Amino acid sequence: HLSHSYIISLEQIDGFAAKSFPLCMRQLHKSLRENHHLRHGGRMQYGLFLKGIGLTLEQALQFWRLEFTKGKVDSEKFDKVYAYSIRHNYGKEGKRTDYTPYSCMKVILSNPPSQG
Amino acid sequence: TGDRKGDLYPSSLQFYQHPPTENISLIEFETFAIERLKLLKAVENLGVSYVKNSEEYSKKLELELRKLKFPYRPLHEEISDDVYDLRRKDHISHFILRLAYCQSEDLRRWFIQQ
Amino acid sequence: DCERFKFFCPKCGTENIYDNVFDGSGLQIEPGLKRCSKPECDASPLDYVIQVHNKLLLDIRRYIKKYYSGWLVCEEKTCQNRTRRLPLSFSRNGPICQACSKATLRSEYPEKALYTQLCFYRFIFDWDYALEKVVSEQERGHLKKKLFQESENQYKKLKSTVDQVLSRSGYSEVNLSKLFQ
Amino acid sequence: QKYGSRTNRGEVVTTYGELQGTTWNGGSGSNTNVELFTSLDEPLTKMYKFMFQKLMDIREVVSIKIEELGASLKDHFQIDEFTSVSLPAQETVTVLGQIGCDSNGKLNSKSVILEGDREHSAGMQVPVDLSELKDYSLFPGQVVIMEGTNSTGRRFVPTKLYEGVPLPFHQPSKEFEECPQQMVITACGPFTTSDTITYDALKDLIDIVNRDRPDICILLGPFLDAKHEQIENLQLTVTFEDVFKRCLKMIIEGTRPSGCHLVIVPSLRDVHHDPVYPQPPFSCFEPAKEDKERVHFVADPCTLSVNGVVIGMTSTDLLFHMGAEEISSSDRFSRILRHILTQRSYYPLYPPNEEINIDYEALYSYTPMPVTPDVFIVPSELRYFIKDVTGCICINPGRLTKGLVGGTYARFLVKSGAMRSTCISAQVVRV
RNA sequence: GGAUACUGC
Ligand code: SF4
Ligand SMILES: [Mg+2]
Ligand SMILES: [Zn+2]
Ligand SMILES: [Zn+2]
Repeated sequence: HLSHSYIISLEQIDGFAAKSFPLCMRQLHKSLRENHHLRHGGRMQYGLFLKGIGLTLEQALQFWRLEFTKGKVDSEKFDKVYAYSIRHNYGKEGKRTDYTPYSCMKVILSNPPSQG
Repeated sequence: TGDRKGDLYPSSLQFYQHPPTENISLIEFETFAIERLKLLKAVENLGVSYVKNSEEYSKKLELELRKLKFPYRPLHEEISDDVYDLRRKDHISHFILRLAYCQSEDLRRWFIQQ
Repeated sequence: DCERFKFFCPKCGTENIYDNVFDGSGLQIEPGLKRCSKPECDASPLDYVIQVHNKLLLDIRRYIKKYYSGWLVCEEKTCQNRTRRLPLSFSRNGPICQACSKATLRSEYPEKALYTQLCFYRFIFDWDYALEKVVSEQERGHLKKKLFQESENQYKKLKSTVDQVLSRSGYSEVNLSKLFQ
Repeated sequence: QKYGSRTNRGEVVTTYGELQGTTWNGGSGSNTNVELFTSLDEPLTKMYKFMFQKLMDIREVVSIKIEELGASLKDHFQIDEFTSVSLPAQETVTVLGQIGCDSNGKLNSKSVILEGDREHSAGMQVPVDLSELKDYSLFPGQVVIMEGTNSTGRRFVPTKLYEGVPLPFHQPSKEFEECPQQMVITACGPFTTSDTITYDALKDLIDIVNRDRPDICILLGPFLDAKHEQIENLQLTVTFEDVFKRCLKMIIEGTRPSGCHLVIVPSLRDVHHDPVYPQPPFSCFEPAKEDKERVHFVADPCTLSVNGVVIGMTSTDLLFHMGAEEISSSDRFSRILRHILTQRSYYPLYPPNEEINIDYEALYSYTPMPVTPDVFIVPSELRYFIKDVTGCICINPGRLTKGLVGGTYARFLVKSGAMRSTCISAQVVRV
């Protein structure tokens, strides 16, 4: 503990969800906080949106880790699986492209949601 | 060279190659560790605040080294006991901090920089 | 988790709890052993420093006795077996509790606890450390003058006792050869 | 008040050996040679770092104690093989172990367990059923060899309990054949009355020493009792070290006329000394140049050689500690003393009593009894006595002060090669 | 959400 010897914020995101978030993101956030888990489409959409608002790679990683850990899953499982997706949304791996946030046209014409 | 000294500390600057072999006290261990942590934190703060070639940087770093009693200036007199003590401090403290700053890559980088 | 130093005033008999070298803030800060905790009491514990020394030695004896009592408790919540006897049957983690035969016996008062208690008793009498770390700037200036030299000397003498005790503890020499190889 | 007006001054409360005159005289330590018994193991003569015991180290020390005593007993008894205590045994098997209590209370015949060593039993325990044993005497921490059967694999039933084997006595060299008989006065603390800090009993004893001029004076602690009512309630106006220094100065300077070798043994009740057993010698007092050769600051326990006579001594109240735990089938003190001698340790009780702090590495290194002592000084809160246990003269001189009233001391005469009658005479006398 | 591998039992 020698290194720790005396000699945008995640918390406000919820606040934003009250007013600024468009109804799509409001619904996604409500479901996420209700169940601490999102199917793939929701993960992609919400991750891209939180990238758009400005949540940095470290910030987004922390937020997703904290939110998913409550879903009764192993902590290491998150780094094993979802870390690559989170990195890719920010153009960190693979083709390494700064993927832009979904446009309303894409969201309307993107994968059609189903039950769940 | 009063009682238990030697040629173990010829020069002020050293590459910290040979680990210490002495038996020190727990109080000495803690004092040396904390003192060198203060020195390194002062180095980091002055590096952030000032340009390392600046005269303000040099003055403040000399003040900190004097306050914590670390070797910073040569002495063309001889190896005086007090000087020996200071050098011993430096040599042990460094390795103690090595033990403190080798667990994580981040920490390692920080240590190296300072 | 360390017990604080309890001293009963000889005059008024009120308990004084000491947890730091200095008490108060700003220019109203003075060493703890300068004035009694009872406003109506004018007795200065610094006057009865022989009694403070004796109480310190008695407390150190009490803590050493607690450590050497060697009380062990089972780590299992559903067993919590408490024994003085250390069994020779060991698992990889330590002594095996002979009540349930499935959990480890942990020391009720480990060596670290005693070491930290002695270090705390040294801390509550470390004038120089308190001045450098605990005390603020204006408070340090107010305390680094005369009118406190006698208190400083008495505090140094009291810290000498805890230092002497700690010098005899194996939890007081660090072999740097074993660390760096 | 009560002590100063006593009427039984000088009364001989107990006697043993050759009858002597009403007055005892010594050689003033003229032809006297006092040293620590030179055995294979080095003695405890300086402080050792303590307060750091690893449970593994305690396990190792206890296990090696059991193993070593069992090896000696196996060689002595020509036992073929030891068997694991825990394993079932339909036929009779010989098992080595140490006794203990299945609970935290005091041992009784229905709460006895035998714990084996690491070599033969992996440290496993087994309950013991003493229904088939006709005669026994067991205390916790006692290393025993038993023949028995374990039909259920869950309860060992001893049928024979092997007796203890004391160490051989010392064979003195002829260097001290021509030395005269030596007089030893032994006293144990407390030295002051419960309500005083003036050391009146100590002054009376010093007067007795100067009057009789003994060759050795063995003073056992406490010298500044921790249980003294003044000490506990913090009524002392001077530091503990100062009171102890005053007491030691009184003892040493007051004995100058007698020229008597002083042997000072610390006690666990010494409020000013390190609370650990084996206790290192006192080191806070530097005798003047004229008393350096006379004062011997020894450790607790101590094995002393006096012109070839081996005297064992301990300040610890061994008899009180073991009497509270010893269980027998049917003299109790003689049994406990024989147990101490046969276990070959100055503190064989495990777990110890609540009033003693034991560092087990130091216990292993400095509590083995080198030989069976010619005289064994064992002060106790129990009644004074002079007993002959297996040829060793065990002396309990009581304590110099018993509460508000004066206590007792002991005086004995020792000569190497006398008649085995190394103890010519011994007497417990009143102060 | 998908795709590519190959271990096990
Ligand atoms: S997808 Fe576009 S139009 Fe539909 S709710 Fe979200 S922001 Fe509004
Ligand atoms: Mg999935
Ligand atoms: Zn008061
Ligand atoms: Zn248990």
